[PDB]
Amino acid sequence: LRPGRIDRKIEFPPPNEEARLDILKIHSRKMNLTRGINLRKIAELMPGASG
Amino acid sequence: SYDRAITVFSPDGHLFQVEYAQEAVKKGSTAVGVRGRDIVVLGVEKKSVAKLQDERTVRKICALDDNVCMAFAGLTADARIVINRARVECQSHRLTVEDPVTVEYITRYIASLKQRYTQSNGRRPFGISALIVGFDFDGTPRLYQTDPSGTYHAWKANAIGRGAKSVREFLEKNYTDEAIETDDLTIKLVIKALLEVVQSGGKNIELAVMRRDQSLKILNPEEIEKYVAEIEKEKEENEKKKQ
Amino acid sequence: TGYDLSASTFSPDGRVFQVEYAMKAVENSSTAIGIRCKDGVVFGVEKLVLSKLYEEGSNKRLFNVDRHVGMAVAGLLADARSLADIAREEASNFRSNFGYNIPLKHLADRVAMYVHAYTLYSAVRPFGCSFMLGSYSVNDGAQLYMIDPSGVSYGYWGCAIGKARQAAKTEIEKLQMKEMTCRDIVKEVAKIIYIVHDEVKDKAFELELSWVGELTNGRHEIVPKDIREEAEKYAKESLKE
Amino acid sequence: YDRGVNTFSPEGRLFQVEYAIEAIKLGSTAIGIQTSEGVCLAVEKRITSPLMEPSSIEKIVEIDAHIGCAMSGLIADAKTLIDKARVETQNHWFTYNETMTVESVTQAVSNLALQFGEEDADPGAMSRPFGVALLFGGVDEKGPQLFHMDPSGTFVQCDARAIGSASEGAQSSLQEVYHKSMTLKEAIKSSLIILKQVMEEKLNATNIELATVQPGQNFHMFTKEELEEVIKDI
Amino acid sequence: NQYDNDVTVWSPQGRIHQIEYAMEAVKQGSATVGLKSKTHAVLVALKRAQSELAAHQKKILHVDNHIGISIAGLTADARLLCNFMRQECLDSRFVFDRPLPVSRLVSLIGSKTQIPTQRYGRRPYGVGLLIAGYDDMGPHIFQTCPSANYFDCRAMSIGARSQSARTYLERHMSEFMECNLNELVKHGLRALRETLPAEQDLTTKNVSIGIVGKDLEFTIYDDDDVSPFLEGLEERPQ
Amino acid sequence: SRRYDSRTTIFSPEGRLYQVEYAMEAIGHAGTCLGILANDGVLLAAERRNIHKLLDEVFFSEKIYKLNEDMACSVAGITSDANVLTNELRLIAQRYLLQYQEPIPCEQLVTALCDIKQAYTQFGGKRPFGVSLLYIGWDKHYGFQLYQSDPSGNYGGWKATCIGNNSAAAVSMLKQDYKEGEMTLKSALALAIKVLNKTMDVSKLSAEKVEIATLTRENGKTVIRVLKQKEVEQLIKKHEEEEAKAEREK
Amino acid sequence: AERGYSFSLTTFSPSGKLVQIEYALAAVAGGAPSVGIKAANGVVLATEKKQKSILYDERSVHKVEPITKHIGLVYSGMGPDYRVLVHRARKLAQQYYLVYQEPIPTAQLVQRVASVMQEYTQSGGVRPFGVSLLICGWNEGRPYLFQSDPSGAYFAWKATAMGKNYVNGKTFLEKRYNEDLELEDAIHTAILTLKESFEGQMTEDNIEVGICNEAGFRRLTPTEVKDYLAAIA
Amino acid sequence: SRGSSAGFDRHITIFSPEGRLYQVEYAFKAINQGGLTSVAVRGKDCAVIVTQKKVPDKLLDSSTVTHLFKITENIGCVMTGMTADSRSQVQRARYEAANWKYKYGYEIPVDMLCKRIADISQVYTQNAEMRPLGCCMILIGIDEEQGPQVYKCDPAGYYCGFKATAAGVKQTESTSFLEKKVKKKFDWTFEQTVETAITCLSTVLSIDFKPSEIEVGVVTVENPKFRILTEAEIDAHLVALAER
Amino acid sequence: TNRIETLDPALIRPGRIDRKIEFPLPDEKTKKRIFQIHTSRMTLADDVTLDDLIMAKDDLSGADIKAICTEAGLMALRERRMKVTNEDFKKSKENVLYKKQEGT
Amino acid sequence: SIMSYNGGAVMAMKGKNCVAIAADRRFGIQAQMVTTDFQKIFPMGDRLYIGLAGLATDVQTVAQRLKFRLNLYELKEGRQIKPYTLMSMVANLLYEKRFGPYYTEPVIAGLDPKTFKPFICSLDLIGCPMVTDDFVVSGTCAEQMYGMCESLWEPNMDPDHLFETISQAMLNAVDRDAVSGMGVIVHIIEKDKITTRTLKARMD
Repeated sequence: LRPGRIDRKIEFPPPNEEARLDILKIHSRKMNLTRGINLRKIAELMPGASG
Repeated sequence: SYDRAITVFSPDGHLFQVEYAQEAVKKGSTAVGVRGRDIVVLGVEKKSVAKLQDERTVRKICALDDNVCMAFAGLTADARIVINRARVECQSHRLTVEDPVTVEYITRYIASLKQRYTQSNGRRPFGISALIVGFDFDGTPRLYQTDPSGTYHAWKANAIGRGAKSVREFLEKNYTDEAIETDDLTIKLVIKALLEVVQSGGKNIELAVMRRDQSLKILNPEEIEKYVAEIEKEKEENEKKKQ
Repeated sequence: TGYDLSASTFSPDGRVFQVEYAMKAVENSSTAIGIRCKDGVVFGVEKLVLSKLYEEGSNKRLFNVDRHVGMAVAGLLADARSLADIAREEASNFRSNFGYNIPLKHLADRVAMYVHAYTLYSAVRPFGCSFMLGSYSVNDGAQLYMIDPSGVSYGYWGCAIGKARQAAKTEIEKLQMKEMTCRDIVKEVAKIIYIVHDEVKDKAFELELSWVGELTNGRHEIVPKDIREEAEKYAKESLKE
Repeated sequence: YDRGVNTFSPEGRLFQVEYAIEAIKLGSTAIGIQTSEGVCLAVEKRITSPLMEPSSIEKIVEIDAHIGCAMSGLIADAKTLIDKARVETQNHWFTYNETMTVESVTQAVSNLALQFGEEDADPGAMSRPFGVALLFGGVDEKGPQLFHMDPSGTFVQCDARAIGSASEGAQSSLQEVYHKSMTLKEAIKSSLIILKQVMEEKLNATNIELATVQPGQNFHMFTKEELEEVIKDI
Repeated sequence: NQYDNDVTVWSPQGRIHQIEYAMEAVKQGSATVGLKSKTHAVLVALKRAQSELAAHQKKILHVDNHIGISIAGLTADARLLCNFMRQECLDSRFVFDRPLPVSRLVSLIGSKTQIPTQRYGRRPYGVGLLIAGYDDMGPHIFQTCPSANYFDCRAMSIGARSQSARTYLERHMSEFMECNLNELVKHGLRALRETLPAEQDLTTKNVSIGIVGKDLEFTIYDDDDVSPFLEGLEERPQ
Repeated sequence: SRRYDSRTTIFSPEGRLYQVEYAMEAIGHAGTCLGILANDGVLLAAERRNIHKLLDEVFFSEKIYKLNEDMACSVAGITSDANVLTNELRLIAQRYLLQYQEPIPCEQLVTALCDIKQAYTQFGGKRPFGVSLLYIGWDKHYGFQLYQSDPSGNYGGWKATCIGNNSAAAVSMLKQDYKEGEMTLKSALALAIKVLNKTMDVSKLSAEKVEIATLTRENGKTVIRVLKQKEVEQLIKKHEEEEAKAEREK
Repeated sequence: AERGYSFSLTTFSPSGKLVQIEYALAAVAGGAPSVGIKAANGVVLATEKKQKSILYDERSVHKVEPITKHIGLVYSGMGPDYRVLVHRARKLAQQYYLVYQEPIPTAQLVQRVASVMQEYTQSGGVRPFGVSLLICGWNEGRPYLFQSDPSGAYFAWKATAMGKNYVNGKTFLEKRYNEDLELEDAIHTAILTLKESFEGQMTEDNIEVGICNEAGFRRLTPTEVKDYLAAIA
Repeated sequence: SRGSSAGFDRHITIFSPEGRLYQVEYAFKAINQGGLTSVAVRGKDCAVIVTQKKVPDKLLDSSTVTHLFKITENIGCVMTGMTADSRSQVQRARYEAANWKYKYGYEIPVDMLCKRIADISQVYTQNAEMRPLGCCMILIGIDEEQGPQVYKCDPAGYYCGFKATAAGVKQTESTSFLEKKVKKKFDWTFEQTVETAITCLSTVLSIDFKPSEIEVGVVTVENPKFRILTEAEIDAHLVALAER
Repeated sequence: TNRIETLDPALIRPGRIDRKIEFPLPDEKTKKRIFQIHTSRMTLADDVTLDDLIMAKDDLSGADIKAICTEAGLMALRERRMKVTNEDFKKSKENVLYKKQEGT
Repeated sequence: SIMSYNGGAVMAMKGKNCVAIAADRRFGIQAQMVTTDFQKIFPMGDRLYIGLAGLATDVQTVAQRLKFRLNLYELKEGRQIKPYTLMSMVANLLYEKRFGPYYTEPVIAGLDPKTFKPFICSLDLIGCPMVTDDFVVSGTCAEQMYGMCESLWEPNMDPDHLFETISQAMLNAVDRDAVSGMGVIVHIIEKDKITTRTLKARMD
C-alpha cells in the first residue's frame, strides 16, 4: 500500500437492489422460465448479499 | 513504585538511554544563539504553522525569569516539564537570596535536574537540549547549552537539534569581531545562519532578542521580513567583488 | 522452557517446579535421623568432617529452638540457621502472650506455615531446608515433627532427612520403639548412623546426639560426653559383627 | 536478553561495575603527582570547537581549601559525588571543628560507589553505578597525599597516578620520571611533558587546568596568565 | 543457561548459581591466613599493589578491641559489613558493658548476609572474612562466606592460591597449640609464603600481621613493625 | 519480576517512544471529530461512532463533555480512558476556582491536563492515556479559543482542526475554505457540515448520525447548547441545495 | 512476602489495540447468554443459569443480584470476577447513600462501576475483569438499562443481549422490540430470546429472571417464573 | 485462536487469545496431584464427609495425617490438594470464622465462610504476583434455617452449594455414582447417608475398607457439633454394609 | 532495507558491509526538483502552480510525488485531453491522500 | 461563643408557592464595623439560596468549599441539584470537620426544580439537619427572631404578603441586637422570578 506501487484500487461493492435485479437477469436467461415472471419483485425480496 | 533500572551501563561503556535521547534531539528543530556585547539573539527555525494554528501557542522560546530566557529542541512534552521546574527555581532563589538568578545558576539546576533523571529508578531521560541565554547582575551576556546527559558548557555561538552540525560549520567562519559589533549586525548573523537550513525563505524563522536590562522581545513577522530583505540585498552587492 | 524460573508458575503437569528443586538440595546433604521413644526424643546427625581444619564439634546442625524443643536440620545450612531464629522468635511471642512453653504441635504448624508463604511469590525463593522439631513435656509426652521445603509438617515416630533418607528409614522400621526407655534408644541411634554412612563416599564423621525427655526433666541438651562414647563403642561392635 | 543490575559474572565480579570501568577509558586525561612540597593535578580540557569558552569547563574542583579533585569519565555523574564530598567535609568541620583528613573524605565518597539497587531501597536511590574516577589530592597532618578512587569503591593512595584515555600510556611514563626527591616546580613541569604527548591538539594555555595544594597555602588553581610561564619553559 | 541471573532461582541440579559465583569473587582476592594457639590468634595477610607507584590495599580491618577481620573480595562490600560489626560491638558496650563475644557476633553477620540471598534482585555480599577474636573461651577463628555459612576453625586460609596454604596448615595443625607468640606468626608466614609465585618473597611492603591475645588488645603491624617477624624467618628453598 | 515487564517508558534506538506512537494509531480509528473557530463563537462537530436501532441516548451528548461552565471538550480514542481524563479536568477546573475565585483560563486547563498525560509516558511504567481532545472555550484574555492535545502531551491552539478518523482529509479541506477572520457562526456551520460530509463515506449525513455543539457568548455569560435534530436537519438540507446548484457551469 | 508488580500488562500493540481487553471480550462471549429488555414501566433481566449435574443446588447462588433497592445486575463471563464487581458496586452505592441520603441514580452507579473496571486496564500487575455487567434500574420515573464492558465503556440500550450467541440475539431483538411494551413479555419476549440460544428444556430453576419497576427491583421467585414459562404469558 | 500463546499467558494469569486463563486450568491439576479422594453427602438431618486416609509408612503417626479440620464448632471441612496450600487455607478459614463472630456476634453461616474463602482465592487469580493455591475446600455444617449444607470452593473462586460432591482423583467417577442415588431419593436418615458415602468411595476405588482406612466427619441436626468418628464407630457401619 | 534496526548486527558488521548510506525524506527544495522531474515529460496547463501542490501536503517520498503526478496525468486521459489542469492535480492529490490515509 | 465575634442574621420563611430568605449586611470585627455590605446569601443554582451566618471566615470557606462540591455534582451528573440534597450535602461537609468545627450555621431556602414545592432548613455548626415549615433562623439574634416570627406568621401567604412579613420581622429583631443591622437584603423566590429588595434600616 505504499503510494505509487499498486496503481489502482477499484471497489466492488455488493449489489444494490438495482444491480442485483440485473444480475438476476443475467443467469435467469440460462433456464426455461415462463411468460408471467416478475424478477423485479424477486430482487427486492433478496437483502442483497452477493452476485 | 515501579522501581526498575531504566539506564544501566552498556558493556561497551556507554548509556544507551542517554545516547538514544540524543536522537530525540536530532529530530527537533534548529535553534541558534549568538551573543553580542549588549544583545543576545536566539532564533528557532520553523514556527511550524499551517495557516490555521496560532503563533501564540507554538512558541519554542520561553522565559524562565526576567533576565533569563531559554530555547529548546527535542520533545515538546518534556521541555515543558523542565521549563516549569526552572521557573519555580527562579523564584525560590529570589526568596532566599535577594539578587535575581544568574544565568549560570539556573542552568546548573536544569542540567542537574536532567542528570538525576538518568540515574534514578523508573524514569527515562529527558529528551531535550537547551540554550539558556541571559544577562548577569553585571550586564555580561551569557549563553549556555545543556543536553540529556546533563552536561553544560558556555559558548559564544551555538546551534542545537536538527541540522545543527551544518550551522556550527557556518558560525566558525562567520563569527568574528567584524560582525556582532552592532545590534543590527548580530540579528543579521542569526538569520543568515538559519537561512542555510530553512527551505522556505525567511517567512518561517521566529526570532527573539534580549537587550541588556530590558525584557525579552519577540520580533513580530514584519521586522524579520525587513531583515531578510537586507540579507538578500547583500548577496547582489557581492557582485561588486566578482567583477 | 520457562516453568522453573518462578515459584509463582504452575507447570502444565500440575506441580510447582521451584519447590521440587529445593527438596533436591536437601537430598544432597548429610543425613539426620530422629526417633521418638515413649519418654523422650533422641536426635542423630551424621556430620562430615571435610577437613582436619574445622574445630571439633563446632558449627553444629543441632539447634535449640526453645528451652524444651530440639531442632535438627539437613540441607543447605545457611537457610537452616535462618529458620532457627524465626522459630525462637515465635516460641517467644507465644510465651509472652499466653504465658507458658509453646506446645510443639503448634510451634510446628507455625513454622511450616511460614515456610509455605515462601513458595507463593516470585519475589522470594523457597527454603532449601528440611528439619525436625523434637520436644518433651509431661502433659503431652514426646512429640517429633518434621517439616520440609513444601511447607508440610507430619507427626512421626521416626524419620530421616538427607542423602541417606532411604537406607535409614529401613533401620528404624526394623526397630521396636514404643517400649524402650530413652537410655536404650541412644545406643540404637549411634548404630543406625554408622550403618547408613559410607566412608567410600565420605571421609569420616562426628556423631552428634541430643536428649530431650524424662532423663533431663523436660529440657533439651546434647548427650553428655561419657554416654556418647559408650554409643560409639557399641556401634563399632555391630559393624564388626 | 536482560539480567539484573546486581548480577555476578560467573567469572567472579559484578557486571555493572566491570562495565562502569570501561566508561572511564572514554574520558579526558588526568595526572596527579604527589611530592613533599605539595600535590599537583593536571587535566586536559579537550575542547571540541573554537566556539566553546575554554573556561566554563571545570575538571578540577575545590572540595575544601586543602583538598583538590580531578574528574575523568562522565563528568555529569561527578556532580552528585562532589556535592556529597563538600557536605561531608563541612559536617566534619561543624562537629569535630578541624579540617578533615584527605583519606577520610575519599572513604566517605567511596561508600556511595556501590549503592545502586533496582529495588528494595528508596524511590530515590541510584539505579546505576557512577561513571567517574577521581583524584583527590590534599594536604593535611600527614603532609601531602593523593588518592585515586574508581567506580568500584576501592580507593588507594598513590605516589603518582594517571587516569582516563591515557591511563595505559601515561602511567608507564610516570614510572620512569618519578622519584621521592622532587619539588613542586619539577613536577608541574614533568606532568605537562607527559600531558603534551597524549593530547590530540597542541598544548595551549587554554587546553589544561593546573592546580596545586601545598602545606603553606590553599588549593590554588593556576590562571591563564600563570600557565603561559610554565609552558614557556617546555 | 538461565538459572544464573538471580539468587531467587534454584537450578535443576539443586544449587543456586548466583551464590556459587559470589564465592569466585573471594578466590580473586589476595591470599590471607589465620591460625590460633590457645592464647593468641593471628591474622597474616598478603597485601597487593596494582602498580609500581601505588600503596597496597589494607587487608586487615580493626573492628573492636578484641576482634579483627581480613577481607578478600569487593572492598566496597567489606566496609559495608565492617561498619555493621563496628555498630554491633558499640551496641554491646552501650547496653551490657561487656565485649560482644565473637561467637554471637558471627551469628549476626550470619543473619544479615542470609537475607539478600533470598529476596529478589538483591545480591550476596561478595566478600569472605576471617575473624580473629579472643573472649571468655580463649581464641577463635571464623571463616565467613558469601553463601552465608560460617565455620569455627583452628586455622583457615582464604583468597587466591589459598589451597597451597591449607595443606601447609593441615600438616602442622598439631604444633600450633604449644607455640609462644613469636613462634606462631612464623608458621603463618611460612604458610603464606607458599601462596606466592616461586620467584618473589615476603617483604615488609606487602605483609600485614594482626595479633590478638589474652592480655593484648587486637593490634595491626605494617611496614617496619613487620620487620621483627620477617627477620628470623626461615629461608624457603625450592 | 523482570521477565514480564513491558518497559513502556523507555526510548527506541531510533529516538521515539513506541507506546506514545502506537497510541496515535489508536486515535486514527476513533470517530471523526472536528472543530472550527469563528469570531462569534466556536463549535465542535463529532460523528457518532456507535449507532444502532436499539441503542438509546440519555445524555445531552455522547461525546461532548462540559468541563466547567465556560468550557466543553470532545474526546477521541479509547472511550474508557476518556471517562478518566474528563473527570480530572472537571476537578482541576474547580480547584482553580476554589483558589482564585474566577473561571479558569482556557489555556491553563489544557496544560494542567497535559502534565498528567505527559507524566505517564516518562515514569511509572503504566500504559499511556490513548486519548486526544478538542477544547472549545471562552476566557477574558483571548475570547474564544480552540485547542488540541495528544497522548504525547503536546497541545496547540488551532483556528480549525480535526482529530481522529480521516483527520488528514478534513484538514486538507479546511486549509482551502476557511478564512482568517470573516467567519460568522452561520458560515462555520456551513463549513462544518461540508467537511464532515467528505470524511465520512455515507451517502449523506443525518441529524441522527452527528452531534454539533456550539459555544456562544450571550449577555456576558457563556452558553453551550447542543443543536437538536431539527436545527441540524436544516443545515443538511441547505447543503444538498448547494450541491444541486453546484452543477450550474455546464 | 512480596511487594507487587508495578507495570501494566495491558499494552498497546503496533495496531493501536489493547490486546488484553480484546481477549477479555472473548471470555465475555463464552459466558452464559443474557438478555435485557427495557419495557415502558420496568426492565427485565433474564439469564441462562449454570449447572451440569443434578447435584448442584440451584438456589445457593444467583446470577441476578440486587445492588440497591432500585438496581440489578446480571453478567456474562467469569463467575469469580462477578462477585468482586457486585461487591465494589454495593459499597459505592453505600458511600453515595451515606453522603446524600438518597438512593444512587442508575446513571451514576454504572459510571462508577465502569471506572473500577477501567482502573484494571492501567494498574500494575493485574488483568482486566472478565465480565460484562447489565445494569437495570428505575429512578426518577423512568427505567434504565446500561451495559459496561471490561474495557470500561458503557452504553445505554433499549434492549440487548450478551454472552454466547449475542449476535443472533441482538438481531432477534431488533425485530421483536417495538416500544411501548408492557412489563410482562419483556419477560415473555426476553425468555424467547434466551431460547434462540439455549439447547434443552427451560424450567423454573434453570433460568433466573429479575424485574425492576417503580416498586423496586426484585428477583422473581421460582414459582413466578414457572408461570411465565407457559410460553404464552 | 485454538490455544495460541500471547507470549506470556502460561506464566502469569492473563487472558489467552482464546478467552481462558491457562494458569488456573493448571491449578486444578494440583488437586488431583494429591492422590486422595473425598466424598460429601447431604441428608435431611445430617451431612457426612468421608475421606480416604493413606498412611504410607509405619513411621508416620496416624492421628496427625488427617484431612478433616474443625473450622468452628459447627463447621467442619475436608481439604484435598497440595497439603501445604491446604493447611494454609484452613488456617485462614478459622481466622475469618472467629473474626466474623467478633464483629457481628452470631457465629458465621456456612454460606458466607465459603464466599470469603472463595474471594481470597479470586485475588490470586487476578494478580500476576502469585500463583493460586492448589487445593479445594469442602465445608459442611448445619444452618439454623435451611437444614444441613455442603459447599465446595475451587482454586479460581467459583463456589457452589451441593447435595453430594467429591473432589480429587476420582472426581468424575464419583459424581456419576452419586447422581443415581439422588434422583431415586430415599428418607436420608443418619444411617442412610453414611451408607451412601462409604459405598460410593468404596466402589469407585474398589477397596472395601478397614476402619483405619477412612476418616468420617459428620454433623447432625440433633447435635450440631462437628465430630470426627473414631475407628470404633466407623466399624459399626462397615460391617452393617457387609451384611446388607 | 527500510527496517534496518531489525538486522542481526553481525550481518552489517564493519568489514562485512562498510558503508551505510541513509535516505532521509527529501527537503522542500529537493521535493520540488522531484516534482519538477516527473512533470517534465508532461504538458501542464498554465494555472498549475507546482509550489502550491508540493507544500499542500508534507512528508512526501519521491514515490508519493510520482504518485500524484501519475494520477493527475491519468485524470487528463479520462477526458481525452493532454493538459493536466490545476484541477486534475486536486482530484489526484485528494485520491493519493485518502490512499495514504486509508488502508493504513 | 466565637460565632459572636462577627455577628450575623439569616432567616428563611415559607410562603405557599414562594420562599423568602433574608439577611443582615455588616462585617464587623468585634464592635468595630468595617464594611456595610458583605454577602451572607449565595446562589446555589437557581431558586436555591444558602445563608451562612457566624464567623466571617467560615462563612467564606463554607460557601467556597460548598460551591466546589456543588459544581462538581451538576457537571458529573446532568440533573440540577434538589433542595433536600443540598441539605444532606452541606450536613456531611460540616461533620467532616467534626473536631474543631466550622463556625457557621447554614440556612437553606429554595424550590424543588421539578415542581415548585418550597423547602427550608437550618443546621447546627456540626451538621444536624432540621427541616421546618414555618421559618428557620440562625445568628446571634436567634432568640430575637424566634419570638418575633412566632406571632407574625401565617400558614399561607402570597409573594406580596411574605415580603411584608419577613421584612418587618427582620427589621425589628435585628435592631434589638448590638452586633447586627446596618442593612437588610431580602431575596424572595417565586417560580417565575427572584425579586431582591434591600430594606432601609437604621445605620447605627
